[PDB]
Amino acid sequence: QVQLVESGGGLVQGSLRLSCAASGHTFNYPIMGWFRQAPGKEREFVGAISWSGGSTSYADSVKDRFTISRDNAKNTVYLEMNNLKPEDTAVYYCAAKGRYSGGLYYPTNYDYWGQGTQVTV
Amino acid sequence: QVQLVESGGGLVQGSLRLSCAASGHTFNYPIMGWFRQAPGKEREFVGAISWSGGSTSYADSVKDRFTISRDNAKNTVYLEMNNLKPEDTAVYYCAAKGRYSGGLYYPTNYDYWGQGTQVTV
Amino acid sequence: QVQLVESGGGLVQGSLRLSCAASGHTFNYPIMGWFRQAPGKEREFVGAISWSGGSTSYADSVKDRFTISRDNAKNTVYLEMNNLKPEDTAVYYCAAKGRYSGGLYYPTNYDYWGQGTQVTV
Amino acid sequence: GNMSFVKETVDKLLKGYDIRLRPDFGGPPVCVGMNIDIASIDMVSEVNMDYTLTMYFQQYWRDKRLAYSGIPLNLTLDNRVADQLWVPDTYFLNDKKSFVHGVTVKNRMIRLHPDGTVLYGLRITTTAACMMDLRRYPLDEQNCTLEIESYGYTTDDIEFYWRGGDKAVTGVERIELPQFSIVEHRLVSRNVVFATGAYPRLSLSFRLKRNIGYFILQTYMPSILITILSWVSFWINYDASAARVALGITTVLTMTTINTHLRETLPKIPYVTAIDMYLMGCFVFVFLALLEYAFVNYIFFSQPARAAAIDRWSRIVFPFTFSLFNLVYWLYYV
Amino acid sequence: ASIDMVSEVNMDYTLTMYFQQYWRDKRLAYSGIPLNLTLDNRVADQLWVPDTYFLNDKKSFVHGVTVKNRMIRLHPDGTVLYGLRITTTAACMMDLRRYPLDEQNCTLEIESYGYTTDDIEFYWRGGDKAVTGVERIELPQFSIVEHRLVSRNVVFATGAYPRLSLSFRLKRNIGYFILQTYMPSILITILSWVSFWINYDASAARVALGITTVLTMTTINTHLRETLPKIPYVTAIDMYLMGCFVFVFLALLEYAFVNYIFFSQPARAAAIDRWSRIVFPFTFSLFNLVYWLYYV
Amino acid sequence: GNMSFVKETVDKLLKGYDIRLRPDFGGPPVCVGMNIDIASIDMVSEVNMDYTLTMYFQQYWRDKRLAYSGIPLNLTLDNRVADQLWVPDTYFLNDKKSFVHGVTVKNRMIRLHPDGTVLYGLRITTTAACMMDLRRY
Ligand SMILES: *[C@@H]1O[C@H](CO)[C@@H](O[C@@H]2O[C@H](CO)[C@@H](O[C@@H]3O[C@H](CO[C@H]4O[C@H](CO)[C@@H](O)[C@H](O)[C@@H]4O)[C@@H](O)[C@H](O[C@H]4O[C@H](CO)[C@@H](O)[C@H](O)[C@@H]4O)[C@@H]3O)[C@H](O)[C@H]2NC(C)=O)[C@H](O)[C@H]1NC(C)=O
Ligand SMILES: *[C@@H]1O[C@H](CO)[C@@H](O[C@@H]2O[C@H](CO)[C@@H](O[C@@H]3O[C@H](CO[C@H]4O[C@H](CO)[C@@H](O)[C@H](O)[C@@H]4O)[C@@H](O)[C@H](O[C@H]4O[C@H](CO)[C@@H](O)[C@H](O)[C@@H]4O)[C@@H]3O)[C@H](O)[C@H]2NC(C)=O)[C@H](O)[C@H]1NC(C)=O
Ligand SMILES: *[C@@H]1O[C@H](CO)[C@@H](O[C@@H]2O[C@H](CO)[C@@H](O)[C@H](O)[C@H]2NC(C)=O)[C@H](O)[C@H]1NC(C)=O
Ligand SMILES: *[C@@H]1O[C@H](CO)[C@@H](O[C@@H]2O[C@H](CO)[C@@H](O)[C@H](O)[C@H]2NC(C)=O)[C@H](O)[C@H]1NC(C)=O
Ligand SMILES: *[C@@H]1O[C@H](CO)[C@@H](O[C@@H]2O[C@H](CO)[C@@H](O)[C@H](O)[C@H]2NC(C)=O)[C@H](O)[C@H]1NC(C)=O
Ligand SMILES: CCCCCCCCCCCCCCCC
Ligand SMILES: CCCCCCCCCCCCCCCC
Ligand SMILES: *[C@@H]1O[C@H](CO)[C@@H](O)[C@H](O)[C@H]1NC(C)=O
Ligand SMILES: *[C@@H]1O[C@H](CO)[C@@H](O)[C@H](O)[C@H]1NC(C)=O
Ligand SMILES: CCCCCCCCCC
Ligand SMILES: CCCCCCCCCC
Ligand SMILES: CCCCCCCCCC
Ligand SMILES: CCCCCCCCCC
Ligand SMILES: CCCCCCCCCC
Ligand SMILES: CCCCCCCCCC
Ligand SMILES: CCCCCCCCCC
Ligand SMILES: CCCCCCCCCC
Ligand SMILES: CCCCCCCC
Ligand SMILES: CCCCCCCC
Ligand SMILES: NCCc1c[nH]cn1
Ligand SMILES: NCCc1c[nH]cn1
Ligand SMILES: [Cl-]
Ligand SMILES: [Cl-]
Ligand SMILES: [Cl-]
Repeated sequence: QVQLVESGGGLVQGSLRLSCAASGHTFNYPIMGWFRQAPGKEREFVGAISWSGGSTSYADSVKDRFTISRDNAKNTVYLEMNNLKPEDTAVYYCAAKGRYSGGLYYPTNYDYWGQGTQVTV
Repeated sequence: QVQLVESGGGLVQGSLRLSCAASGHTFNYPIMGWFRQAPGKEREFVGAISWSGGSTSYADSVKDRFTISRDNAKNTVYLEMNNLKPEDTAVYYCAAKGRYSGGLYYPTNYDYWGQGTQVTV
Repeated sequence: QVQLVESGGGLVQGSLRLSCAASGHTFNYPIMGWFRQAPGKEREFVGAISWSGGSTSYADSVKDRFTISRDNAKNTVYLEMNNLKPEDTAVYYCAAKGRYSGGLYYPTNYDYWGQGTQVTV
Repeated sequence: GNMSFVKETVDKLLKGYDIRLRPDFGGPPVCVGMNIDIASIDMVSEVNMDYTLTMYFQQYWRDKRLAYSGIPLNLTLDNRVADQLWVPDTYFLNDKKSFVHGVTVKNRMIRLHPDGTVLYGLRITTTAACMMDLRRYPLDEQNCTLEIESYGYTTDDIEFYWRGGDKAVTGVERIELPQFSIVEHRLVSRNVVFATGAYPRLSLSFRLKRNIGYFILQTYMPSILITILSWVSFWINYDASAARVALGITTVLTMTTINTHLRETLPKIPYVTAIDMYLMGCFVFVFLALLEYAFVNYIFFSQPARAAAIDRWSRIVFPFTFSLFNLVYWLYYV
Repeated sequence: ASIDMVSEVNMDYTLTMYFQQYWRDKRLAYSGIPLNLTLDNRVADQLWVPDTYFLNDKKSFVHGVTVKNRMIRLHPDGTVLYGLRITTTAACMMDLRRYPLDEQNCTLEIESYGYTTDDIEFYWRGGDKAVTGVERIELPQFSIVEHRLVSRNVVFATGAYPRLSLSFRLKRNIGYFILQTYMPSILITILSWVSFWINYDASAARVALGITTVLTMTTINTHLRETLPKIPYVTAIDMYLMGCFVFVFLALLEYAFVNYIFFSQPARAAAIDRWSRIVFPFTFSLFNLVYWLYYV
Repeated sequence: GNMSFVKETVDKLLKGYDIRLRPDFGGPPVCVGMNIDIASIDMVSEVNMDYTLTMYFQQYWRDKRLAYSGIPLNLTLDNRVADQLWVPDTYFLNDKKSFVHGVTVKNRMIRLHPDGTVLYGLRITTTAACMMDLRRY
């Protein structure tokens, strides 16, 4: 039972910092993932972070542009979206993955989905 | 070698509390079961409780109506019969099951049978 | 290397107590057996006792009549022959069995045989 | 009744039977129903973060190649026939080490039904991973799972379900762990995606509530008795320097040995547990009782009345502030 | 053959036995040979044999040197005698409330794995004489009081199965515990009383006796429970050690009371030491009388 | 869909198949592609200078003897077929003790592809040597 609230989206023309705040049984869900859904297209992996260790992974598209990390004190994960592009225009969602729930990349493996911030540039 | 005495049956039109008091080698018989036998029909599982842990199980018929629990101090188990019905009209028996004596549901697995309180509504 | 001396036989018409006193390496021979040989018939098992634990066994014929036990202080075993019968007329022998020397019942498994008290009634 | 007739029937079932091919190969997935009867949970290890389960693991599926007519019986066959049949490639994804019991024969059952339904049973002992959150230890609740999956068949070829739904798992009442009570068990079904495809998954989970009693006796009560022993110092004459410093040393060092001993029973976690918090509090109390004597020793020559007053104060304030400490601790964690 | 080990920590025991099964298979009946055929063990792989298992076993094996320790003897009417030499570690849940003055009931549960009572029935061959060698069992820490043989049917969701049970009653021998725990605890408690004969001005000496006895009694307690499973209840030996703890703790508090008053009230202080010399040994004797009557 | 047709196709693949000979024996080397999916690192021991890893170890190669036509599917076959195929002789040079998990079956997968590509998967636990420099420990 996990709750995720994300903020710091909005509209820009530039560096941005999306944040994702978790609460509840985060021990059972050691991984937080960032996905993004463009209008028409399928829901797409951006990156993921382990709460414990900060072990990070990125999609090729955002590799050496976006950076994810967290602070366990606040129970918060953040996507720092630097070097933005007009391809980076989608509803960005946050999600939690169970310990034995399969590969990082596949959104059906994730259980607890944030509301989803719309971002246009 | 276990002895079981049950009380708190009687006749009503309502909440009721049957009790089942054990004495002897209860260590070898960690499970107490409640059965009930209607006139003509076969002897039927109601529920069962472990002495140690209070791990509980119920038949579907009495699920979210009857509640069983115990106190190891008195060596006593009780069937709290709430939300009674005219189907709940039988000789209610208490019984003890050995550690390796098979499935909970089957009355032939049980060794030490109480007298059997008649209950009519 | 075990020595066995038995006494308390004699002639009677009644309760009797045969005794069997061991000396030497009794550790290697944890079991003492009582046999009896009637004139003509084969040598026959009566009972046996472990020195350590006092684990006892009897032939059916003397079951709930004779009783064997010992005291490790004196290194002594005794056959208490109560409720005697004219069938109980034989040369009674005492013997020691090695740890790995086979079944209790078989006199060829036993190594150190007492003299043998004649008993008539 | 005619054993030559049954032998003929069974020989015909296995004639041209290909063990390489699942039932309905190239068609809809084979549905495999799962039952478990729990025999025991033998051990739960915080050090190895695992538990040992023994169970009767039952799989049901239909293989139309095994359908037989003219026998109104279910055929129980000798276990060794399992080697001539297709069976599911089921495994336990979080197992560390598992075996099928082997005495006096492989603990395996095969029962055939006229429509080609196979009941396949195994008796298995598994040591399975359970990652534990020890922040509230030993007032902690753990969630230990068994993850059941198809090794090589995707959901195109195989589907799993709990046979009987929420009654598919029996014997949870048999579990007798001295140190734990089973609060709840749950059955889950889902599909899991990997790079090689989507696989059927069943999960059985337990909620295990630690029993405090062993810890009261082993750690909490000894720590409380050492802390009480430290207060004896406040009733001893302030001129008895050897006696009061001995009480101080022995209580401070005993409280260190209790701490270091405890963490040798647990995995090398980098965070503080609840019991560590209790022992650290007790340490501060016994250390302050010794510093109280150092303060008294330092001033009693020049200021014998102030020294006397500090001992008098300590006799009430140490027991009172230890009582407060215990009230706050046991409210926060219970 | 043996019971090698009994573990309170693992709640199990290790048994080695010769396990014999007898049945009739009319397919194996033979004529014109007035012998029982003992065949090489490897023929067992070409025969039907029962699917017998031990329901409370944790880990079992058939001995394998120099060959699989297995026998097959055929009889002219198709009777098979099938023998195995097995070592099994089997679960025995123990009630340790009276430990180490406890009696345990350890069982071996024998069942058909896959055949119901429609297909197979079990019996103890020879009835109450079906189990031999109970006199061979040599556990230093236990005596076998009794063994029993039971036969019943057990019902599961898949059907009714034949069951045989062999049970042992194991009475713990006290002697090891007298030497390891009880006598040391008694000697520490006696050591604590030496304080009452020491001058009340010897503060370092009397507080040292008090500390060392109190802390030694804590080390004995904590050590003991590391030999046992993590049970949430008090054992008999825990009750003894907790009593001894109260005695040695009160001997130190007696000195604290004497130290506190001997300046102002040297006669009252002297009287309390005099009283303690009789009352501690007397009340420890009473404690022991009550304890050993309740548990023996 | 026709299981007799698939049985015929698979029987033909294994007829006269020599497990002794690698694919393209006497020709260019067989290229084996490796994937690993890490399940866990259970333990790291300074005393034994080793660690325990559990993984899904995947090998991909082409064996043209296993190429099949007229079936537009990848064939997942029961694991026991691995004993009738050539597979690579891959080992872990710094392993101390390794096993393939065996319950409820050997934790092994074989998937064939129409061009003769084999996907061979194993679930392995390995204790492997790790010499440690403890000067800063
Ligand atoms: C121990 O800890 C584990 C976490 O590791 C807990 O496991 C979770 O348990 C919950 C139930 O308590 C699971 O939630 C349920 O999952 C089902 C499957 O969902 C997936 O698959 C289906 C298709 O098969 C998809 O449709 C779906 O989107 C998911 O991808 C759901 O079907 C369940 O839904 C039903 O219940 C919920 C309310 O709980 C309703 O809102 C729905 O309408 C519906 O009726 C449900 O969501 C969760 O999947 C488990 N997680 C994992 C990682 O396994 C254990 O519960 C816990 N055990 C104990 C004893 O505490
Ligand atoms: C260690 O602990 C175990 C408990 O775990 C004890 O096991 C019990 O032992 C007693 C005997 O001492 C068993 O009682 C006997 O059971 C027999 C089987 O009963 C069932 O099956 C038959 C059909 O096969 C049914 O008819 C019956 O209703 C039961 O369902 C009975 O046949 C026995 O009856 C005979 O003796 C009794 C007196 O004891 C007489 O009243 C009868 O007339 C008859 O002559 C008997 O009841 C009991 O089954 C065992 N329980 C379990 C769970 O196994 C061990 O005894 C104990 N061991 C030691 C050494 O202390
Ligand atoms: C063969 O096995 C099946 C399945 O166990 C038996 O059918 C069940 O019978 C019970 C009553 O005995 C019913 O409660 C179930 O609903 C039945 N299940 C199904 C799937 O039919 C069947 O009776 C057995 N056949 C024989 C001859 O014993
Ligand atoms: C074959 O074995 C059977 C069973 O052991 C033998 O028959 C037994 O013989 C003994 C005496 O030697 C009797 O006490 C038993 O009552 C007999 N039992 C049965 C079931 O008949 C038989 O003697 C053996 N045959 C040979 C040729 O040695
Ligand atoms: C058989 O397996 C191959 C390899 O997995 C599949 O081909 C891949 O298909 C995916 C999309 O589903 C592509 O992203 C890959 O690039 C393909 N790889 C290759 C080597 O072709 C193929 O689809 C499978 N066939 C069937 C019928 O499922
Ligand atoms: C079920 C939760 C168990 C709670 C245990 C409470 C123990 C606390 C004891 C307090 C000790 C105070 C020492 C006396 C000082 C005057
Ligand atoms: C077979 C049961 C063994 C019983 C053991 C009894 C030991 C009790 C010794 C009592 C010690 C008293 C100390 C002396 C005080 C005057
Ligand atoms: C038994 O079955 C065999 C094979 O089907 C057949 O030849 C024989 O006639 C049958 N015998 C009886 C008595 O049914
Ligand atoms: C199935 O395959 C077999 C063998 O190739 C063939 O004889 C048969 O005609 C096929 N049947 C169907 C229905 O395709
Ligand atoms: C932290 C070192 C010990 C300090 C002792 C304090 C004694 C009283 C100071 C006046
Ligand atoms: C646990 C000991 C507490 C006793 C308090 C002493 C107060 C003395 C008041 C004169
Ligand atoms: C005076 C000592 C108080 C100790 C705390 C009581 C237990 C609280 C449990 C919630
Ligand atoms: C994690 C914080 C724990 C708080 C309770 C410990 C006792 C402190 C009382 C001063
Ligand atoms: C429980 C703290 C120690 C109390 C010592 C009592 C000394 C005598 C009091 C007058
Ligand atoms: C175990 C020591 C008991 C001795 C009692 C002393 C009594 C002294 C009376 C003057
Ligand atoms: C004076 C010491 C008394 C100790 C008790 C005697 C043993 C009783 C065994 C029943
Ligand atoms: C379970 C109760 C045990 C009673 C005997 C222990 C000795 C107490 C004497 C005061
Ligand atoms: C074992 C040494 C640590 C004691 C606790 C310290 C708390 C500040
Ligand atoms: C080892 C510490 C416990 C000592 C017994 C306490 C009895 C009140
Ligand atoms: N049953 C899927 C096995 C898997 C896990 N990781 C990769 N493959
Ligand atoms: N011989 C019955 C095995 C069993 C136990 N539980 C379920 N099946
Ligand atoms: Cl394994
Ligand atoms: Cl085994
Ligand atoms: Cl190896």
